[PDB]
Amino acid sequence: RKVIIDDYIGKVTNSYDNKCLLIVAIKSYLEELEKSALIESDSTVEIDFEAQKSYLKSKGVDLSYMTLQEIKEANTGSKVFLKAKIKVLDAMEDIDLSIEI
Amino acid sequence: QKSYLKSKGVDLSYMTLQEIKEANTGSKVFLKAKIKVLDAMEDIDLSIEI
Amino acid sequence: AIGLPSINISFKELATTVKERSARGIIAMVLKDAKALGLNEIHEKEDIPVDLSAENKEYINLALMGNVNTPNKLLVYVIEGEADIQTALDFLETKEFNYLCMPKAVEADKTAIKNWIIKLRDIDKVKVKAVLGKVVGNHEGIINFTTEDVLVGEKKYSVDEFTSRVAGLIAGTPLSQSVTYTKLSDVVDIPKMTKVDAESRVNKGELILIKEAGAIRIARGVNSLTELTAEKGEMFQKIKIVDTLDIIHSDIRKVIIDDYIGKVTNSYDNKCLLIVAIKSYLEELEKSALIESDSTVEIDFEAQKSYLKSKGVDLSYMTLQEIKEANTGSKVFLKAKIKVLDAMEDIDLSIEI
Amino acid sequence: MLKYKEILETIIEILKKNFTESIFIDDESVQGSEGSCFFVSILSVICTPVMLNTNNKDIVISIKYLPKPQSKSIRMYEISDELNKLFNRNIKVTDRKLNITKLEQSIKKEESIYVLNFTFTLNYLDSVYEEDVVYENMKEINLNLGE
Amino acid sequence: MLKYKEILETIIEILKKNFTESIFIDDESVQGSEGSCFFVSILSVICTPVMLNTNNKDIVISIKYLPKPQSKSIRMYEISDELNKLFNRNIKVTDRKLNITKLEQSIKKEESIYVLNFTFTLNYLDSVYEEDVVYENMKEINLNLGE
Amino acid sequence: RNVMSGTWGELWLDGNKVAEVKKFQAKMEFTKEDIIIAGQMGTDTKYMGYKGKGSITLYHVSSRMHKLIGEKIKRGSEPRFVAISKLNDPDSYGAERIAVKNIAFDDLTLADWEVGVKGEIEAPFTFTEYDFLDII
Amino acid sequence: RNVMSGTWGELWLDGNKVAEVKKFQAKMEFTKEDIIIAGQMGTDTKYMGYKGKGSITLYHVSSRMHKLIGEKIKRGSEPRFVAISKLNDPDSYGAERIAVKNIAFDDLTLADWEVGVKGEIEAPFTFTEYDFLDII
Amino acid sequence: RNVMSGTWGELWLDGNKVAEVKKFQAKMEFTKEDIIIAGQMGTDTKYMGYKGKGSITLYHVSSRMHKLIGEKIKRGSEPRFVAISKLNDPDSYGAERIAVKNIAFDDLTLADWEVGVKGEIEAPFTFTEYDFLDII
Amino acid sequence: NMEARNVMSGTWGELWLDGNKVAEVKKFQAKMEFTKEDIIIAGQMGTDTKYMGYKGKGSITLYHVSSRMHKLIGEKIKRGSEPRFVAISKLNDPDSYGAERIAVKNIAFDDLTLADWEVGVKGEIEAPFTFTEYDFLDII
Repeated sequence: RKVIIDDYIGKVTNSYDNKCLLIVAIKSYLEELEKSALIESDSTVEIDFEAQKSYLKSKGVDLSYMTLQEIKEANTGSKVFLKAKIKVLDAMEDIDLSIEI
Repeated sequence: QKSYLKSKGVDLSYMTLQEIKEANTGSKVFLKAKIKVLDAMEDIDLSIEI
Repeated sequence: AIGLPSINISFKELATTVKERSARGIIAMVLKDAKALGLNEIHEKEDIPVDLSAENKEYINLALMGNVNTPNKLLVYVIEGEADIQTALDFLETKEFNYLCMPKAVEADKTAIKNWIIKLRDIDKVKVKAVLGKVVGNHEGIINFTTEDVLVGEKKYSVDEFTSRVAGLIAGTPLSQSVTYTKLSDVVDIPKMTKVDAESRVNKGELILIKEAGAIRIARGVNSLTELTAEKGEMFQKIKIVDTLDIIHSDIRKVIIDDYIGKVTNSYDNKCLLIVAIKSYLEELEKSALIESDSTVEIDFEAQKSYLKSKGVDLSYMTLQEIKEANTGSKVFLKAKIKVLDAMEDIDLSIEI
Repeated sequence: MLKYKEILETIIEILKKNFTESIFIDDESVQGSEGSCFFVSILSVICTPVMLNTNNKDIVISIKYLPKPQSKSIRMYEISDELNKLFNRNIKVTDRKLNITKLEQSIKKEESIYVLNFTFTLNYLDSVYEEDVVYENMKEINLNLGE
Repeated sequence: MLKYKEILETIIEILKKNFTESIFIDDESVQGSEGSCFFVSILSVICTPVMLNTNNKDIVISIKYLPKPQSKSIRMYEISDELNKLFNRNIKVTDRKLNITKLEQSIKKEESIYVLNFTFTLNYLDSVYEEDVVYENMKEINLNLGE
Repeated sequence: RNVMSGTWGELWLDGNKVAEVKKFQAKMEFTKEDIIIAGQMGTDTKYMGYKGKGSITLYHVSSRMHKLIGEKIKRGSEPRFVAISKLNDPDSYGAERIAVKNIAFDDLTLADWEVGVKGEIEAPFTFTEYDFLDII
Repeated sequence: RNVMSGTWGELWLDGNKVAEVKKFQAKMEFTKEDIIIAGQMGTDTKYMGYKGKGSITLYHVSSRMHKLIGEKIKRGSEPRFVAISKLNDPDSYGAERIAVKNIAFDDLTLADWEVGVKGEIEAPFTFTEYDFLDII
Repeated sequence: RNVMSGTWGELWLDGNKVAEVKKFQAKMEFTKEDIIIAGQMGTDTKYMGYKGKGSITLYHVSSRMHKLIGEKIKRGSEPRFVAISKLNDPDSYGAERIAVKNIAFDDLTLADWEVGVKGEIEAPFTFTEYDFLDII
Repeated sequence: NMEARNVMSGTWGELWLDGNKVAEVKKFQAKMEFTKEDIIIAGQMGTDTKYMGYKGKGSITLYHVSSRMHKLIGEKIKRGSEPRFVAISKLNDPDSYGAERIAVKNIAFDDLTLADWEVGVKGEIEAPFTFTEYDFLDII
């Protein structure tokens, strides 16, 4: 929240390239957090296609003609939608050990 | 252009679209442009799955 | 409209990604006693209301254990000792359930229970099953079971109270396998009865308990549907097949009532889309090997022909394709043919020296 | 669709504007007329299906000039050269310009007189659009499992 | 099979529903009629064997309009444009929809009058199925060994 | 029962109905290899795979084919399409539908015309796999 | 005695009568190798084997050819068929029957149609061995 | 709505209107390479590029084609041209314009004539890139 | 997973030699050959090998648009001072997963082609080289 408010709000236009740059910055921050062993580096950040489709259908345009890849690149006005998945690590608390005599 | 031609009394109740687009307007020329203006990012939504 | 700029971050658990559709395992039981009036759903064994009587507690205990897995959901209705037969049933109608057992199994209750089961299963298109001791009605919904003077746990149990344990045994078993020829260890002793008697009873009457080899086990556990019709066929007599069919029917009813009623106009294209959706659902059911893979669904020609005949179209001569795409109107008629896999029960093997 | 009467009336209107002589469609008028008169009719129509909904149509249109005084033969060539200008490329009916693929004329001897026959062919695509019916909403949709 | 009378009666029924003028099949009626009347007949039928059991049949059907007052020539074009709608793609007889491959019409001079001739072609496959005879069961079956 | 005519042919390309269409064709060629077995004069063959081919012919009513691929081809990204063909003859017994998937076009026709001739455009293509619907 | 006409042709494929059929053809090509013998201008040839070829043409009444091989081909298992052709002309002296065995098809036609043209389907094939019945 | 006829064809070559013209044609062939993937019977293809081809046919009214390239070819310098084709049918919905750029001609016809036959000249060519104007 | 479009195409390759872009490039190739010695161990039939070093080889092919190759080394070869160069190759196919960029360092050329022309034949130049060091950048 602090990074977004300080840098990316109101200073740059809303375009596909700017969305890609914001995604790259968020991914870089997650990579930075990874080295502290808090979370895993497999986390990915990508455009939320469902939210964009909902926004366009709320506008009312007909998206049948445009290709599926084109819909992601379509203009979204002021709004920006993102989707990410992460995994949170924890300390070992329960241990099971079996030995065969 | 359709409104202007209607004002002139052409009476284009039936007329081809291409002929209207190339009709004899006269002194004036009418144009229409559709453009999209980029807006600075103001609202951002992000969802994370644990 | 325009509001203050805002940034929101959301964290949520991974989706379970299971549709779950209609409930698969759920039991209903009615018993008459003074205390604890009304429904008391039992989540697990540890919490049992103390106001229940000792005999009712033993009936709960009989209904508790499942054949392979513990029951998913147990719904218990408490009816007064003198209370009318009818009211409990009507109240249960609101709730959804899969199996019903009445441990008293009084001869008065059997007729009303049978008639009510038939009325839901035919008139209201609600697939439910009830287990009773000496009922002779051979409808596919009715399950009938008979075994005399069973002694379990150094105490004697009657047939009627043991029907509760039988119903719990049936409900515990998963859909993939069948209750046919399974071993239950709680029943220490059974009345002696020969193999020929068991065959004579099973071929016509109710499913019964037999003893063979190491342990006492179920003997060809099947619903009793002795009458035969061309439409129902022989496969309807087996309990697993009809249970799977009922699950499919209830689930497809839920899926239909969710989206494809009143929302969109009915046309031949809409009917094709509906058929495609049902086909995808059947393929997903096949993926778990509940049914056969190559099931097909198509428009019911006979039902539509009857409906058009009722409307006075007078299609003495008419093209088949035109009938299949005719103007039905408000209703849509469909017919599906599927094959239900049955657990192996009889094996033949020959060896040459 | 595009009715034939509209095309015929358009051609009659053009010929009425350009030429002073009367124009007739039926045979009794051309027999009864005391002077030279035109004759206009549709000769042949061939329809061929080229699409699920559209048809390809060819129309052949015949224009005849019958000089009754019969001493005005040079007027026939005058009328031919005048006619050639009006039907150069296409004609406009119900605002649908129909291409004129070919122009053919010939002077032959009919009965005891010489007449001028002028023909041209039109080509265009015309289609039928069937009515759309409104369907009820679907409710109480039941299925039976015969097997 | 598919009798020709059924097709002819279906066409007569359609024309009777749509048009008020009488429809005749024989020549004496069209000569005796005092007003304009239709004439309907089957022109030609060509049968070609394409299978062991089926045949390919082409039927050409002719419809004529004969205006007797002869001052109603515009009514001819009206009737032509009305006719064009009824026979767009196929006609339905004994519930077997027969494709219409082509539509052709022409206006020619016959005798001292002008008449309208309207034709179309139907195409369908028709087959004959021979009777099946029941055979006795076989008994006392003997063989001789000449060599 | 009659042989189904080609007049009643409908084609959907990428979910959009292709109103103007003249011919459609999809075909499947198997690749066979000659194998000679000792002691047998007959020469048997082994099946090794298949390749898909087909073509579409349509009138030049609009610049439909340009919008799909013209811009993408120059950039170097190849688009893949899905087509459905339905053939429903009222005389015939029933109607069949074919889903031809992963279609790649062989050529693009920018412009072609001749004096006195109606515009006609044809485009060959290749496909990998198919799915079958509404058997007859 | 008259030359037997092709109208009276019947074909059974895998025990099912093929009611719709236009042409049938089976043929046998021998493989010959040129050998030059010293002292002889004539060039004699040696017989090395044979290969079988043929084709069937039928009207597109039903999707008969799909059900046989369409699903199996994609899975990678090739099916082999047996065909019987009987030609019985009432004018001719007699009737002959041919049993062509181990048939493998070269192609599969998913869909083909054109406006104003009845559907027609043809399918080449190859075979290894044959058996002969009811000689003339 | 009607199919656009080829009669209403206009062609501008290097900014000069070509009054005499019979046919125009521009086309694009894609180069595909067969690729076999393990475990899949279907044979998929990869797009590797395209090549442009076309031809022009016109009556031999003047020695137009000589003045452009005849002197330059012998000297060894190859000229490249730009052509624009516009097809505007009054019956059709609209008019489309194509800008074909970097045109190189394949041949030059110095003289060709036959007794009783009007002179006719045709010239194939190849092009690299195109730009599109006035979509339909 | 695998799809035919993902296979990279050589049309999209590009090359920088000594920091300058070479537009008229046809093909680029770099390889590393490992030196191994046969070693036989007592009691084992299978012959094993020991890895001892590597040697790098490659070649560049390009159209004869300009006399680029002369200006680099022509005089220095006569003078007796051997130059060394650094080359960067980037392959970027839009259908592929991503671009890859490998830098090859310490390049020494094998030969110089002063003139190679034949009538009716377009000019081409090919130069093989040997390298010693390399680094990885933006590999998939």
